[PDB]
Amino acid sequence: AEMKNLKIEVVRYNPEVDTAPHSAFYEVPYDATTSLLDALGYIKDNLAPDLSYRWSCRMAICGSCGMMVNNVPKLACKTFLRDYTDGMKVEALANFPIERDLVVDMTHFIESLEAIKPYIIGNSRTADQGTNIQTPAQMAKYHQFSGCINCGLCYAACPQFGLNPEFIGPAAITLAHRYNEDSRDHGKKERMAQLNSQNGVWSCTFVGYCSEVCPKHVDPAAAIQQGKVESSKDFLIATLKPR
Amino acid sequence: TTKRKPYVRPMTSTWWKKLPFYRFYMLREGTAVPAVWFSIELIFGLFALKNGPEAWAGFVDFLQNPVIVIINLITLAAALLHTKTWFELAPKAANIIVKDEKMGPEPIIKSLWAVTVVATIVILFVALYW
Amino acid sequence: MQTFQADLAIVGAGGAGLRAAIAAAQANPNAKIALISKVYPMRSHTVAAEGGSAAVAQDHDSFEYHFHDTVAGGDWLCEQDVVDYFVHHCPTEMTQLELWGCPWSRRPDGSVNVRRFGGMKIERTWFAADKTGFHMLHTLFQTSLQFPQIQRFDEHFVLDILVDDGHVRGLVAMNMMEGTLVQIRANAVVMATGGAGRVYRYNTNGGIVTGDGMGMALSHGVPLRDMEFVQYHPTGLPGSGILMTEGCRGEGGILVNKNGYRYLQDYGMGPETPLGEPKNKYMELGPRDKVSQAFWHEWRKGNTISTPRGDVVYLDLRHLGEKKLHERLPFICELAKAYVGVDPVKEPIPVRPTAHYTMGGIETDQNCETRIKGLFAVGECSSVGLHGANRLGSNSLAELVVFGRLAGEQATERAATAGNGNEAAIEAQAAGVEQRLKDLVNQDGGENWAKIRDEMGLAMEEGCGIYRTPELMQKTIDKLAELQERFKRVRITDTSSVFNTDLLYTIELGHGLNVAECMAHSAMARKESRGAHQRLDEGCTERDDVNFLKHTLAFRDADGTTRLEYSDVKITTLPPA
Amino acid sequence: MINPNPKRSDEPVFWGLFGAGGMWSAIIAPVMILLVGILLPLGLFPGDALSYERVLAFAQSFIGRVFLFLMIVLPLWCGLHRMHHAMHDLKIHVPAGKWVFYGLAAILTVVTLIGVVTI
Ligand SMILES: *Cc1cc2c(cc1C)nc1c(=O)[nH]c(=O)nc-1n2C[C@H](O)[C@H](O)[C@H](O)COP(=O)(O)OP(=O)(O)OC[C@H]1O[C@@H](n2cnc3c(N)ncnc32)[C@H](O)[C@@H]1O
Ligand SMILES: CCCCCCCCCCCCOCCOCCOCCOCCOCCOCCOCCOCCO
Ligand SMILES: C[C@H](c1ccc(Cl)cc1)c1cc([N+](=O)[O-])cc([N+](=O)[O-])c1O
Ligand SMILES: O=C([O-])CC(=O)C(=O)O
Ligand code: SF4
Ligand code: F3S
Ligand code: FES
Repeated sequence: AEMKNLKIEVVRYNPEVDTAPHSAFYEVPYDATTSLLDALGYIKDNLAPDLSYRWSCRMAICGSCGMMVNNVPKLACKTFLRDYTDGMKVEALANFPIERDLVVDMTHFIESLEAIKPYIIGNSRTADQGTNIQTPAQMAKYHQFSGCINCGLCYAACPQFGLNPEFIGPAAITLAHRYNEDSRDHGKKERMAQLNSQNGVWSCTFVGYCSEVCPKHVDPAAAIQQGKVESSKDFLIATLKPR
Repeated sequence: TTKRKPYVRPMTSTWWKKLPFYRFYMLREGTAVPAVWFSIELIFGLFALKNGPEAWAGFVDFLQNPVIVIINLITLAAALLHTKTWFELAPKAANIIVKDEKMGPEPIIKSLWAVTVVATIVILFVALYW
Repeated sequence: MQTFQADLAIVGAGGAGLRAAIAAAQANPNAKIALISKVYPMRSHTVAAEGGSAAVAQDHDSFEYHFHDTVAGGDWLCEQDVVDYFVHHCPTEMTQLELWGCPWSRRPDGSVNVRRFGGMKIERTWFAADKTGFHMLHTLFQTSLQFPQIQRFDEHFVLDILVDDGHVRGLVAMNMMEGTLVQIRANAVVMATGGAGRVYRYNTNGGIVTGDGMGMALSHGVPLRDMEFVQYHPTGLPGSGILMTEGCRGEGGILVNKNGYRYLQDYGMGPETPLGEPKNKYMELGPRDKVSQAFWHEWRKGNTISTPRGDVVYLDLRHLGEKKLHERLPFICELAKAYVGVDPVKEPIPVRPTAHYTMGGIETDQNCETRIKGLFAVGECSSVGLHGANRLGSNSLAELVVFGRLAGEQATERAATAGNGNEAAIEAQAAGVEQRLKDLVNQDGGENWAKIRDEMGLAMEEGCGIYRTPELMQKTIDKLAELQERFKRVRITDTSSVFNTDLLYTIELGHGLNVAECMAHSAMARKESRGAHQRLDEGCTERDDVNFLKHTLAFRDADGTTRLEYSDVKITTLPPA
Repeated sequence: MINPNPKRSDEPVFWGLFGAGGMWSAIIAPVMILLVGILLPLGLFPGDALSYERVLAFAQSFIGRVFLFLMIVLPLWCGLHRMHHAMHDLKIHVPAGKWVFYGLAAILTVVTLIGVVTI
């Protein structure tokens, strides 16, 4: 048969030649099944081999795909040309330093994620005693918030992060909230410091866009707000603890 | 030395002017203005109330402007927009489990609106029927 | 090249890599572990697992049952002493992950729940909804953040290991962002790089499962064992090859042809079971291989449905129901909707067999150590001798944490009693790695790496598939040889330094070609039919425990030739009758 | 990288107020603007319901005093809090912003307090 073509605008950037990013255009064949990631592969294979980008799973579960499509943070592998017949412009995940083409520095994210101690803390139970007992009712408390694939789209969505790069971020906080709410963890105090910072939950003005773009419907926004409440409880307790 | 030159896009004061989602956010926060303006107005009235019927009639005259009547209509609009959006967001602060499922927001959103309704009625009654 | 001192260097942050790193930091609190990976740990392929991880749990079960299930499913090519250690250490590692936070689904009484996979009589697969891999890889990764001993080298592409006088002395990697080479020194290196599914045109794997780890051990005289056994999953989406978990069937999903006929009843998997109650061992829940082969037979008869993306059969799930679907198959549903535009509540999902798991891998003893002293391998890149000729469902993830821990401890000891080596030699090795890299960089010839990639995949698919003939397997071996010659005529037009993927993909491609040849030759020589390896030619269509109850060992000499050797299978309490 | 022992924030105090404030103005603010800003100046009310004498009668009552206070103040604490942050969102530099906005709030609060302990 005869496949249609879509003129895709990709914002390229080479730190060894370019002073600043600059658009490039590629004609790419496509059908009702063609995804952005598929497109990027085609370009690299036949049009411009120096096009660099991150990917792996191809099924929106690993989280390396993150990038901007018509100013909306999306996962390339869950973005389909069929929906951009009137134009498509691809740029590197917003609110992150562009390293090269579609690759950005995810360092802050990682450090942020690390800073909240995302791991069970303080439970002495050992393998030989069996596993903890946790009911569905208890798991429901954090379940949703455990589905973060660390894609970072929320950070490209949050305007507060773009204004305050020191903000630990939506994901980070949700991860933290995820452990705080796990009836098996006993290290909430080890995390509060960070959540209580001005660069913690309090840097969030509930713009709510993060939850809007989360490809895994984690609703980080809901986690932060809930965090604010816990942070506030913490503040009171601390004010009355002249001990 | 590194051959890496990390390009950092700048963030203008007009960032929210881009995407509708941001514009609506701004609008939502914009409600703060008419809200304080109304509080101020309430203070004018409060003190005119104290400076006798002479003054109170001057306050009522002000409210009859009708440019102030337009501003106050805008104020009511803004106020509702606030109630509407407030109710949507408030529930995201509670983490309630109903039988193994994290419920909300619908149930909460419904209650708040219910309470507003009864309140709007009870105040209108009180303020007018007696 | 800058250098880093470490007690042990772990290549690979997948399920296995991470478990190893943690076992090593808990063993020697003062250790300096260099955990390396070409992608941030959470992007490893373990994140994609959806079925589960096996571990005897129920009161009416026994490590013997799990033991027998493993050996039988492996068609007796399992190192029976290994399997025994395995089943005995599963319960511990799953429970331990539970302690580290992993949210396994629960029974109403708060105990963890288990379901059936791999055809096991007694259900013993622990699960996290149908996101099990995600929940393990992340639990592991995050758990590993509390150990300061573990110093990560995120997005670092290991180029080669350093060997001298039969002992490993570190490795050379490339800082992906910087484009600079680095030298990590260690007296124990653990390879946990995963399988090589990506040598197939259609597969369930992530773009990073290229078999780099295997390719490197091949370059150092270490052999890849049983590489002919490539496990295909009966239900994958056309084109993408994305996996539709066995779960769709365990919940009553059915497979039908263009006539709406549940064809599996005509291939010995009858009688048909009612839409309501699906039964293990029968119809859509029959022996993996038979279900995959049924497709092929249906295809010959002309009963498959032709689609733009290829011939398929239909995975019908409608009769499952909203609640059940969304309570046990939320992921599968979203995938289906997004890549094939199909609601598993309204329509049937188009599917077909897909290249999935790599049984073969770097040869290791019962402690995951290879022929090179100090060099270990664990995970899908290895071959502890646990899976035989066919891996058992939900046994791979279990393997990651059972043998990842082992590997970690053993490597720790192995580096503490390692003593020193010839510095000028070790350093000369690094110079070599660098020089070789330059050679590849300066290579010219106008051949596009990607077209070689495509051809390789097409070859593995045609010649080493579900059913093999000496005529086509040979055709594939002849192709791979050809593609090797072409590889030397490839030009890497991107000479940049910051995150140059053109170069990295090309290297990866090299490893695949090497690993693909091991697989093809391994299969062509195995003149029998065992587990995943099925041949149609006369005198080979059956299992031969007289002449082939042995492992295939594939070595690659410096002349580029792939030579085979065979070793015996350790039997203990279950002889092959 | 990221500071290991960051200074705790004091936001939970203004956020706490703004909270109660937003909620009060969400439930009672619409009806009040109706009465005062529309019904009253348009006579749209029965008899002498909103007449000087009646309003004063109310405003001077205990409950009326408490209600007028909260109805003026709570919204302030919410609104000013928001304008404060709006300054940042808009990238408008405001010296001693905190003192400005929360100060104004406190001042007006006091002013209001005096007004209801009655002129
Ligand atoms: C593909 C797949 C496999 C799978 C599954 C579902 C899918 C879609 N579901 C399973 C299930 O439900 N139950 C189960 O028992 N097994 C299941 N599998 C198989 C199993 O998950 C895999 O075999 C296993 O996850 C493999 O894990 P492993 O630890 O061996 O490693 P990895 O996750 O594949 O990651 C490899 C790491 O090594 C690094 N790497 C690779 N090359 C390099 C180089 N050259 N330099 C530096 N680092 C390297 C990768 O970055 C990665 O971290
Ligand atoms: C009558 C007008 C009074 C003004 C009231 C304004 C109060 C608003 C308080 C806002 C305080 C903001 O803190 C600003 C400093 O920047 C640092 C931020 O990190 C937090 C530091 O801790 C805060 C220190 O401010 C403490 C406020 O103490 C209350 C003021 O008492 C004033 C009494 O005036 C009466 C004397 O004539
Ligand atoms: C979630 C939190 C909140 C506050 C007050 C109450 Cl009474 C209930 C919830 C909250 C809500 C909103 N909101 O617009 O609905 C905004 C912010 N904020 O910081 O901007 C915020 O922190
Ligand atoms: O794919 C599945 O859901 C189960 C299986 O065979 C594997 O363990 O990989
Ligand atoms: S919260 Fe959602 S956007 Fe944010 S990283 Fe996690 S998965 Fe991605
Ligand atoms: S967009 Fe940013 S402001 Fe809060 S709601 Fe999400 S973290
Ligand atoms: S490739 Fe995994 S998120 Fe797209």
